[PDB]
Amino acid sequence: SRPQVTVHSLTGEATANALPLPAVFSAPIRPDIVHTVFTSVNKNKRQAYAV
Amino acid sequence: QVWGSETVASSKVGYTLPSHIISTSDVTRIINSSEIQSAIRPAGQATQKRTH
Amino acid sequence: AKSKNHTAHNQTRKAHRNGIKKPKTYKYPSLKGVDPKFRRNHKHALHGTAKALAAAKK
Amino acid sequence: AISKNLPILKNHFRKHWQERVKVHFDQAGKKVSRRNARATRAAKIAPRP
Amino acid sequence: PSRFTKTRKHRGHVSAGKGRIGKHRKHPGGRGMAGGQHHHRINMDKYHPGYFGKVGMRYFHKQQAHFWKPVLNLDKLWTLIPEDKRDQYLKSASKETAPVIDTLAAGYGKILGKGRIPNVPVIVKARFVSKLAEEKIRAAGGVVELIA
Amino acid sequence: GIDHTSKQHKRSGHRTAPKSDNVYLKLLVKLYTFLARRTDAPFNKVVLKALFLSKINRPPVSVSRIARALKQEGAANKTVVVVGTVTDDARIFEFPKTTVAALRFTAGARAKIVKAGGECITLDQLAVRAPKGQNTLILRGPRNSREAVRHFGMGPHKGKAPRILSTGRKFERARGRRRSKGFKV
RNA sequence: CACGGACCAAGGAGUCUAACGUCUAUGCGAGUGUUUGGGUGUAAAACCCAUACGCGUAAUGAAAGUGAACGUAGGUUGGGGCCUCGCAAGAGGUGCACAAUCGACCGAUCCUGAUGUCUUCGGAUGGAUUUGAGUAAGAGCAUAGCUGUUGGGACCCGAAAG
RNA sequence: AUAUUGGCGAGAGACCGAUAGCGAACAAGUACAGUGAUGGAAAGAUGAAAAGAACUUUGAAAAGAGAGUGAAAAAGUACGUGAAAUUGUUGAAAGGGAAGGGCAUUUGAUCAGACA
Repeated sequence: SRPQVTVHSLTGEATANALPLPAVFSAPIRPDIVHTVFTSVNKNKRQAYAV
Repeated sequence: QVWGSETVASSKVGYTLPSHIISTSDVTRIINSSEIQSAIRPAGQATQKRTH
Repeated sequence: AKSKNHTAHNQTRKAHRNGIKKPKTYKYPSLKGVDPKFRRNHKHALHGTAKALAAAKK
Repeated sequence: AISKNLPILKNHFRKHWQERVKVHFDQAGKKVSRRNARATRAAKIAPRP
Repeated sequence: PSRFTKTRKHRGHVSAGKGRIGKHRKHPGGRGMAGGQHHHRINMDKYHPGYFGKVGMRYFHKQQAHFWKPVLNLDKLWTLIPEDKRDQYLKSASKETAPVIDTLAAGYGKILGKGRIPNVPVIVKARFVSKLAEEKIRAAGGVVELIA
Repeated sequence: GIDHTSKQHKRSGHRTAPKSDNVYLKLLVKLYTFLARRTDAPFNKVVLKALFLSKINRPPVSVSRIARALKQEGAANKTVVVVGTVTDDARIFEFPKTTVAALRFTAGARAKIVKAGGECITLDQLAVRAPKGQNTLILRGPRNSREAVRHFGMGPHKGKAPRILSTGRKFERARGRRRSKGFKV
C-alpha cells in the first residue's frame, strides 16, 4: 500500500484523515536532467540586447 | 489525477509516469541480502600488507 | 626561384610509424576474376550438396 | 574551400541579408493583442458568435 | 557556452591553433564551391561522384502532390486496426465477418507485399496494390477492393 | 635513455566508467563492479563493460529479435539479457512467456511481454536471481544498420552512400556515375 | 650589421547566425518533434491542446512505371556469453553483434516470349563475367555540448583602384 | 489579419557604466577646421550641510605660518578614492669601460616556529 501521509489542520493538530501517495513521488529523482532542463527553461524569459 | 497512476492514466494525452532502470536506490541492501553473499568468494583485507 | 624537385627522404620513416601491414587474408577469399564458366557450375554444385545434407536429417 | 567530406550546402546569404532579418520577439506580445482584439470585438458584436 | 571553447585554452599562444607557417588568411583556396573542376577535382570526384552534368528530362511546373503515393507493406497491415479490436479479429478468423481496412483514410496509396500476414480473411480497400501483395492477401482468404 | 618500442603513457582506450551522469546507472555500475570482481563469472564482466557503452554502441533490440533467439535449441527458458532499450515490433503476432531483462522498456514492448504472460525485469533484479548468470542469454542490437554507417569508408569503387542533403535527379548522378558522361565512379 | 619595441596606464583581436558532418549526453521509440496557432495565466515566464506538416519506416529507373520470404528470413568459416559433461584440463551443444564468402528476393539493363489475344495487345516462366546510395524480425526523431565546414564584415588591422 | 532604426505617449532588460554606452550622461551637432560640400571633439563625482577658512602675523602682491569650520582639510572651488611611468627629500646599500639574472654560502637587516 501507500505510506498514508497525514492531513494537518490550519491550527496545529494532525487530523486523523489520511491520504495515499499520488504515486508521483515514486518517480525517479534525476538531478542531472533537472539540471539541464532548468538551464534551458530559465533562458526563455530573456530580453534581447544589442549595440 | 494530474500526473496519473497505475489506475488513472495521466489526464494528459499520451503520457505515462517514468519507469525505473533499477528497482531500489540502496545498492548495499541488494549485495548483502541472501543470494549474492552465497555466490561470492571471501573478501580480502581492504588494505594490502606491504611485502618486500 | 627554384625549389627541391623531389626526394625520398623521411618517406620510409613515415611509413614505419604505422608500420607496413599485411592485407589481412581471410578464409573463402573473394571470387573476383575467376573463370565465369567455373563459377556457373560451382554455384549449382553448392546447391546440390546442400540438398543431400538437408535430406540426411529427417 | 572544398575538403573534408561533407554534403554540398546551398546557403543563400550572398546578398545584404542582415538588413532584412525579422526576429519575432513579439510572438508573446502579438498573441495577447489577438486575444485582446477578439475580446474587444465580441463586446461590439453583442452576442453574435 | 564560450567558456568551454578552445579559444579560452588558446590564450597566450601566438598562432591560436592556426600555425606559424600556414598564417590563416581570408580565403586561401577560394570562396564557396570555387574550383570544383580545376583545383578541387580530387575532392569533387572521390566523395561527390556525379555533381557535374545532366542526366534526366526536364519537368516544367512539377507538383509534388501529383506523385503522392505512400506505401504500406504487408508487414503490419493491422496497426491501421485499433489495438482493442485487433485481438478479437485474430482469434476469430472466419469469413462473413472480415474486417474492412481502408488504407486511403490512414494515408497510404499503394500496398506492398514485403511481410507475412496471419491466415485471416481481410478486406483491403486501396488505390494500388503490388502483384504478389494481392497473392498473399488472397491466399489468406481476403480480397482487395480497388477505390479512388 | 630508453629506446622505447611502444608509445609511452598510452591509455587503453576503453571506457572504464559511464560517460553519463545518471545516478541510477551508476548504482547499476556499482552493483556490477562488485559482481565482476568477486564472483569469477564471465557473465558479470560482459554486462559491466556493456553498461559503459554509448548510445550508438547500445542499439535497440526489438521484441521480435528476442522471440527469434528463444527459438534456438534448448533456449526457450533462457533469460534474455539486453543492455539497452527493448522496443516493440508489430510485425510479429505470437510471443512466448520467457522472462526478458533490460535497462529500459518501451510502452509497447513492456505491454507486449506482460500480455503474453512474460515478465519485465530490471538488471538489478537479475543479480538476486542469477548472481553468476545462471541460465541467461545476452542479446545485442545491430550496430551497422545505423544511417551514419552507410557513408563510412566512401571512395571510388566502394558504393558507400555519398553524403547529400537532397536526393533524386540533378543531385550527384551524372559525371562519375554512368558511362555516358565520361566515366562511372 | 634582419624587422617591431623610449616609458607607463586603460582599451585591443576565432565572435554570432543560417544550414550541416562526426562524436557524446538526454527524452521517447516505428515512430518522433507542445510553443505557426489556439486555450490559459501570479502575464514576453509557466501550464495545457486540435488539425496538419517536417524527418524516419522502400527502393529503383532518364521516364512511363514497377516494387523486396524456395527456406527455423538461407548455407559455410571464425565468434563473446550461456548450457551439458568433467576433480581440473578439456569435450560437445546453442551461438547475438561483427568479419569474410556463396545464394535468395526488389528495381534498372540485356535476353528467353507461356496460357490468353479488339492481331497487336498482354508478360507468365526461365536466365545473364551487368547494375542500384536496396530487402533479408525496422532505428529513428527531437534537444543540448565539443570539434569541424560553407555563406555572411567572419580572428584583428592594411591596399593601388571601381 | 500585415509592415514600421521616423513622430508622440508608455512598460521593461542575464545590455553599457564616463577611452564604455548614441558623435554628444555637461551651455553637443556645441567649441573648432575648411572658400565650400562637409568634418567634428574634449569635458560627470568637495561635504550631510559652504559650515568655501572670521581673526592674528610675514609679504608689494600672489600666498605662507597660526587660528578656525567639519566625522574627516590624508575633502580647500588645482576639491571622493588618487595606481603606474616620472620627480624631490630622507634613510640604507653598492659602484676600476654597462646594469640586470641562475646555483651556493658568508655578512647585515628582518621574520617565523614550538616549551611535558
